[PDB]
Amino acid sequence: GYKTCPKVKPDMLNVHLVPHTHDDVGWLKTVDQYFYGIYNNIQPAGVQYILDSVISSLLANPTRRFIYVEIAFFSRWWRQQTNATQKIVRELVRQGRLEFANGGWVMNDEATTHYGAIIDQMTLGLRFLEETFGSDGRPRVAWHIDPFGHSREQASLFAQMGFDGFFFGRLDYQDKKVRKKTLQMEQVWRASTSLKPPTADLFTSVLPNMYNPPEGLCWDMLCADKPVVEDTRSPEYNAKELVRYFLKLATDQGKLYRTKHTVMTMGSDFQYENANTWFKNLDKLIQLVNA
Amino acid sequence: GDSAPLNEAMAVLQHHDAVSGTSRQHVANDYARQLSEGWRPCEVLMSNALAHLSGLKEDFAFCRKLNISICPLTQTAERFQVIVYNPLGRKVDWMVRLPVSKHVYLVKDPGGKIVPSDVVTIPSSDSQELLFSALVPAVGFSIYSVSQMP
Amino acid sequence: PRTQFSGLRRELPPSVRLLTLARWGPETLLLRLEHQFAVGEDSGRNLSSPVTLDLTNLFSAFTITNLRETTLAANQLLAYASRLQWTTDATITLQPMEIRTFLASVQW
Amino acid sequence: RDLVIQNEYLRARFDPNTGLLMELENLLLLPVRQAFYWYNASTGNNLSSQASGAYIFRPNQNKPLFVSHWAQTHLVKASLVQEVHQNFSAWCSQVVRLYPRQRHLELEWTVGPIPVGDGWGKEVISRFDTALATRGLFYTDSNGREILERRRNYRPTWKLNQTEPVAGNYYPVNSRIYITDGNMQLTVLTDRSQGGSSLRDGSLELMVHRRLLKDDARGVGEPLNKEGSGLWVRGRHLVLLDKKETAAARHRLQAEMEVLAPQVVLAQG
Amino acid sequence: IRVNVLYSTPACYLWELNKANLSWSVKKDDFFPYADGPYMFWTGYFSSRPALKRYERLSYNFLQVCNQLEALAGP
Ligand SMILES: *[C@H]1O[C@H](CO)[C@@H](O[C@@H]2O[C@H](CO)[C@@H](O[C@@H]3O[C@H](CO[C@H]4O[C@H](CO[C@H]5O[C@H](CO)[C@@H](O)[C@H](O)[C@@H]5O[C@H]5O[C@H](CO)[C@@H](O)[C@H](O)[C@@H]5O)[C@@H](O)[C@H](O[C@H]5O[C@H](CO)[C@@H](O)[C@H](O)[C@@H]5O)[C@@H]4O)[C@@H](O)[C@H](O[C@H]4O[C@H](CO)[C@@H](O)[C@H](O)[C@@H]4O[C@H]4O[C@H](CO)[C@@H](O)[C@H](O)[C@@H]4O)[C@@H]3O)[C@H](O)[C@H]2NC(C)=O)[C@H](O)[C@H]1NC(C)=O
Ligand SMILES: *[C@@H]1O[C@H](CO)[C@@H](O[C@@H]2O[C@H](CO)[C@@H](O)[C@H](O)[C@H]2NC(C)=O)[C@H](O)[C@H]1NC(C)=O
Ligand SMILES: *[C@@H]1O[C@H](CO)[C@@H](O[C@@H]2O[C@H](CO)[C@@H](O)[C@H](O)[C@H]2NC(C)=O)[C@H](O)[C@H]1NC(C)=O
Ligand SMILES: *[C@@H]1O[C@H](CO)[C@@H](O[C@H]2O[C@H](CO)[C@@H](O)[C@H](O)[C@H]2NC(C)=O)[C@H](O)[C@H]1NC(C)=O
Ligand SMILES: *[C@@H]1O[C@H](CO)[C@@H](O)[C@H](O)[C@H]1NC(C)=O
Ligand SMILES: [Zn+2]
Repeated sequence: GYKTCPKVKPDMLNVHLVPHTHDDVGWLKTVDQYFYGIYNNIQPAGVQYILDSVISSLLANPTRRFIYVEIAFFSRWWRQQTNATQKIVRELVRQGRLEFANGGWVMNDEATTHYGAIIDQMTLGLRFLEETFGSDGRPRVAWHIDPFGHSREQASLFAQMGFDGFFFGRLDYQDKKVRKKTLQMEQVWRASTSLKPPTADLFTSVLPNMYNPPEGLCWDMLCADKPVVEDTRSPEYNAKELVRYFLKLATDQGKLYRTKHTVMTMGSDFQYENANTWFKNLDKLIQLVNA
Repeated sequence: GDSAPLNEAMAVLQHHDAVSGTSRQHVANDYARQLSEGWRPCEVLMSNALAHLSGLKEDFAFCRKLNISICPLTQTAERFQVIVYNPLGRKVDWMVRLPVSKHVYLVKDPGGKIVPSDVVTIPSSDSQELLFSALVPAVGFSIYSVSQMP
Repeated sequence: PRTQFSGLRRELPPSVRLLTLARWGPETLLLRLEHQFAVGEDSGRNLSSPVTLDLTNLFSAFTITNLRETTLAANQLLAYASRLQWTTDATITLQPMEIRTFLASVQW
Repeated sequence: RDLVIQNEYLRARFDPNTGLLMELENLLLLPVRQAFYWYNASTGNNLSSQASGAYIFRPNQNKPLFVSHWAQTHLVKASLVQEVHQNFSAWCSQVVRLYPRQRHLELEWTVGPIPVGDGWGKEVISRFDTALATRGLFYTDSNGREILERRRNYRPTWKLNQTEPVAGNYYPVNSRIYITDGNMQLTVLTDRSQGGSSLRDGSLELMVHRRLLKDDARGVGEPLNKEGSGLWVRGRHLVLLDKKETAAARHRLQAEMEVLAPQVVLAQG
Repeated sequence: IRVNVLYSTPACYLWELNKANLSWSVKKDDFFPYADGPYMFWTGYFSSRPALKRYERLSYNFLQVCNQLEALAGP
């Protein structure tokens, strides 16, 4: 959990790269088509491959971290694994190389859902994690990156479930504009006019670019951004310009948030199908910039 | 009898592209499909539950289309029962409305005493429904008996 | 042979709601009880005031043998849980809009 | 002699010239009018390519049209029920009911297959109109729990520049919505989550159904069209009238009787 | 200014925000209506697909009854 967190470098601006994959439990294809990767013509997406890769990529470099959110997809994949794999993965979670973000069976909507139904849904996901990974696989923050607006009750519900924070992508465009100008991207949300504080006080953070990589740093198999090339004798060399770009990109973003810390959501809808395209380049990225 | 399948489908529908109705037509069809298939194991569970709680011997049945005035049992049987379950933590005095044939029905409550009834007609469709008050205990149920007079 | 049933010995007071009654396991039920009124909705009948309830015998269908407090999603033991703090510039009692979750071992 | 239906707690009147609900009362009298109107869905204009769709709601006209200015009523007064059937159109009709000892008036609406043959996407609404001064404020429930106050064209958090007067004033209503002049309250309970808002004062409205023939460019890639069995839908709306100080307890308790309703199972014998 | 980039999770980023011991402003209202740009509001799905919306809120009432009965009986 928190006792597993990485080493921040005080008195410097810190950019937390958060690799992830927004897997819609149905949208343009069905749940089984998304899990298995059927009819990739409609949409290229197969979650069973995404989970396999992530794990490999995690065993490939102990520094790497990954957060997965939709329990309905994970739950399935899991029963599909061998005792060997399950023993391994449990260790990745134990030492926090694999972390769970929302914990719900799915990432529910906030405008048309019934508070009671939202709970059954959450309890169901958190239930699986609970008895599969114990305390070690319990989410600490809530992860609504795509819902279209947010209800005060949702915040109340998460607060009452023991979540410390809640991050999201979609908010009114005018609201966002003002928030970045007023350095108010993050604050505390009092979601109840009944419950006594801190009971319904959920910390809230408005992400930078919705939930997608900064323009030019998308390395999934679905993007076509130029990959990192270090060979100094090679014409495709872009390692230098790359770092020049990043640094400017980071200090620009820092100015929008109150602490020496900012997130960078590295991933989008159904990415990491081939987890390695992402991690290989990210590894170099972290090394070249901290260098 | 399994409540797991329905609890799971209700979770799925909680997605942000499901109940919000923001998914494609086929995904919207498969969503309803997962729900339909969760309703069966549950009424199986509900049958065993009741049989156990009331001892009643008859095979129960469910009327999923009350929604549009359709229920084979209440529009064909001459003698049948109505088990009304109440999930609220207090008593309910709720109105029952079942589709019947063009006859007169007599309604008896849990005790056996004749309770007020009334066959109402559905305008323009010229089909009708049997009506009566059903007093149900909190977290409980009541079983009324019905018979079409000759 | 059993025309009418009820699961309670004494019904819930109007300001309370049986949120969840469920089978958590073999001899374990999941129970949630919320206070359906928010501060101000007293409507002249002190319906928004706190309420205290006894859980021993509330239910007749079964008997509660063990009880254990929980967080809303039932994945942590409320007494063993905690959240980060933030500076901004039996008998269970319920306050307006409070939902309490319990895992109780039972016997039928 | 006007068209009337009653029971112990309430009495509803219908306008002789129209067949529409004209007056509701507690045996608090309240002149309320109800009717179905539709919004001519937008496919875009010089102001923006945007079009109404599965996600987005954009009327190319801020003023809805009457699905019909009057309704053909058929009185049915039974020993156990009192209902006024209303026929507004081939794809729109409603039944207004009052059952034994029930504190609310039941409005069961059926918005049949919306005619899109005119080539115009439509978004239907049931709108209640009254004179009770609400000052642009109205209330909505958040996922069926606490209630948040809403103001026409206003934002608690910033200084809003309204771009759509109708659209930017719609909020999710999952169980209820209400408008009070501080003295008497009119509340509406739903059987499913819907959209709604108080566009003109003393008025209210929920969205029953919508059918658009043009995608709204957000991902789905298909117009909320061809829903099949869903083309034809039927739902209920529970109208509640009481003084502001007594309203709360009633909508809370009935709202719960609405979601955790009784289940019926039959057995032959 | 200096920059340090690293792998991280939303939870660790939150731990650092806490460690800073700051004082944050308070939010007391919902985030509706959502609008990603002028003339376009995501307020139409509040009613999109009435049938399904009702089918689900009904399955809820049903699952509940199902749950309560499984609890009262002791198989
Ligand atoms: C009042 O209240 C109502 C709620 O109570 C409310 O909602 C309606 O509720 C009713 C029930 O209460 C709902 O009815 C059920 O609906 C289910 C869903 O039906 C739709 O989806 C089916 C499957 O769709 C997939 O597969 C099709 C082919 O197989 C494709 O054509 C689809 O495109 C879709 O494909 C996708 O998914 C596939 C995986 O599933 C995937 O491989 C593929 O690639 C792709 O991704 C369809 O079959 C079904 O179509 C039928 O009906 C339409 C009408 O629109 C016709 O055009 C079709 O020709 C066809 O007849 C729909 O698209 C149903 O599955 C469910 O059926 C079962 O139950 C009913 C009774 O409840 C039985 O009569 C029936 O026999 C079924 O039982 C079968 O299955 C069971 C277990 O499920 C089994 O035990 C038994 O043997 C049997 O085989 C039922 O009909 C209804 O959906 C709700 N409507 C809405 C709009 O939500 C209603 O609105 C309210 N009324 C008012 C107010 O007006
Ligand atoms: C409401 O009244 C209308 C009359 O316009 C009914 O619709 C007509 O019904 C007749 C016979 O049922 C059809 O031949 C017409 O074509 C219908 N009108 C149309 C579609 O143009 C309608 O059935 C009534 N609705 C009710 C009371 O449910
Ligand atoms: C209210 O919204 C409108 C549109 O978003 C703003 O006016 C537009 O501003 C752009 C450039 O900023 C112009 O090119 C358009 O011509 C304007 N639209 C029209 C037709 O007037 C407006 O600025 C907003 N309100 C304010 C002043 O903040
Ligand atoms: C509803 O919208 C339609 C579509 O804009 C209005 O008619 C329009 O569509 C016609 C073809 O379908 C165009 O040829 C017309 O130019 C256009 N009308 C206008 C705005 O000039 C229609 O009038 C609207 N319906 C009502 C009665 O409000
Ligand atoms: C893990 O796999 C082994 C086969 O090697 C199996 O016997 C064992 O039961 C599995 N885990 C369990 C259920 O203990
Ligand atoms: Zn999504």
